[PDB]
Amino acid sequence: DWHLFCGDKVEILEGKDAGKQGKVVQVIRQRNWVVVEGLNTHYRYVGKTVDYRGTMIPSEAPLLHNQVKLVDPTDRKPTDVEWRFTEAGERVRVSTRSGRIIP
Amino acid sequence: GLAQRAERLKKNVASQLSIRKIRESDPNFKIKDFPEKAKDIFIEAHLCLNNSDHDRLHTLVTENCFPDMVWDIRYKTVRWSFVESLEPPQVVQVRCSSLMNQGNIYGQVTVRMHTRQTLAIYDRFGRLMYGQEDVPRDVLEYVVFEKHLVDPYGSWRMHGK
Amino acid sequence: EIYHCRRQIKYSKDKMWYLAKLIRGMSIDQALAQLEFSDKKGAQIIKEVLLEAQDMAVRDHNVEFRSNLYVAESTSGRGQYLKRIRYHGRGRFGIMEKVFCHYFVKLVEGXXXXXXXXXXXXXXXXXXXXXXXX
Amino acid sequence: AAPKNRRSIEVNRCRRRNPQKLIKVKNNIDVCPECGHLKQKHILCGYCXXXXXXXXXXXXXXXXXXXX
Ligand SMILES: [Zn+2]
Repeated sequence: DWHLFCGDKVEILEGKDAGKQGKVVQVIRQRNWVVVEGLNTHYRYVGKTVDYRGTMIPSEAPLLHNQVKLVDPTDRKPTDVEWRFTEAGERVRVSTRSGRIIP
Repeated sequence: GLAQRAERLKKNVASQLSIRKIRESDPNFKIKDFPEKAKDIFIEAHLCLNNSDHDRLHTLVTENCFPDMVWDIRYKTVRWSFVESLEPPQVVQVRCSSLMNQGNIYGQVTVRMHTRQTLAIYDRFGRLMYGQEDVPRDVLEYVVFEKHLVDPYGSWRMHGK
Repeated sequence: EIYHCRRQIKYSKDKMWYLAKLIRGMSIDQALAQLEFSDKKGAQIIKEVLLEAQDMAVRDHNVEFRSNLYVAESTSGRGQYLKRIRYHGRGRFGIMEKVFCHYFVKLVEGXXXXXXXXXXXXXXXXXXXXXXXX
Repeated sequence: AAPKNRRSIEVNRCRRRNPQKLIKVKNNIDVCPECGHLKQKHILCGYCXXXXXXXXXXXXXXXXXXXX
């Protein structure tokens, strides 16, 4: 029973970035957090000493999974996850609102 | 003078090609509304340089061309300097050119303006004076406004030169 | 003010303090020449510290005149100690403590002014007449 | 023998500072008549001489290698 997986479009209900929607680049289960595309912009330093040119690049800092919710392919609204077995004889996770299959 | 410039902006190959890219991709935009809005963002930019606001400068104003001026102002912070600048006036607003990139969904528009700048700099405790107070310098500037397309919000971010 | 510091360097603090008090109050040039021709282990190190302090003074503070720089303060602190085993006779071991010194240099602009001159007759005739009236 | 009691700070300071006079500072500094570099008094320069002594050593080694 897991919540968020890599590649899905998700919504944020909490924080400075709350309300924005975006795909997930990477999911780490060690620190329990997710990374949303083009979200929570922070400064990163990649320098070049020989070329004398330092380069500062924006990057997406990992966000807590509790502040992030999945988006249903049909309803398009943010919703909680539920585990069900469809009539096709499959084990799947679907929205608590509609019957659309998330996977 | 202004008419010839306008003809060089509208009727020239590369420029009108970039305009074609914009209009075809996003018909909801407008060419004539660009210089004034970019002017406003420029004023806000200089005001951010004066008020020393890093967040708004990074998010709104500059993208990837910032670390030069940022390291400048932050080194000025290391030397503990007070930077006070004012640049309200404007004479003639005319854009320069445009350069775009397809694959990375990137864009740039070079725009030049005429502004009267007043730059005053104080240093540390001993008040080491750099620049001049209340002196209307005449400055001609070239700023390239970049456009990037993401899902949550459109990105308009200036580039100093 | 221009500050410069060096830590985790291993030298005798009491010995470095000798060359530390040497350049205290003295101007940059005289201190440079001194430390250059001074004979000790601290001479080279404090010379490096001074040179770096001058480089930082010129580059960071953008000082107009280098002659307006002098040494206002210099101090030597003590860092961590490395405990080593010194083998002695009759199966006894002594503890050899390897010391450390943290060198701190504080520079202030302007011409250096130090007066150690004190008139004996004036000070006596004043302090005695003021103590007899109190 | 062994110390009777631990030394106080005052005695230590007065002993380690005043009589030794720290390091007495005289003027050893003089300008080189040739290159104008600052060097020690009553002594040859360390700039225009060490390089010429190394060039004279290389010339003596080259002459000794050419003569052999
Ligand atoms: Zn010489």
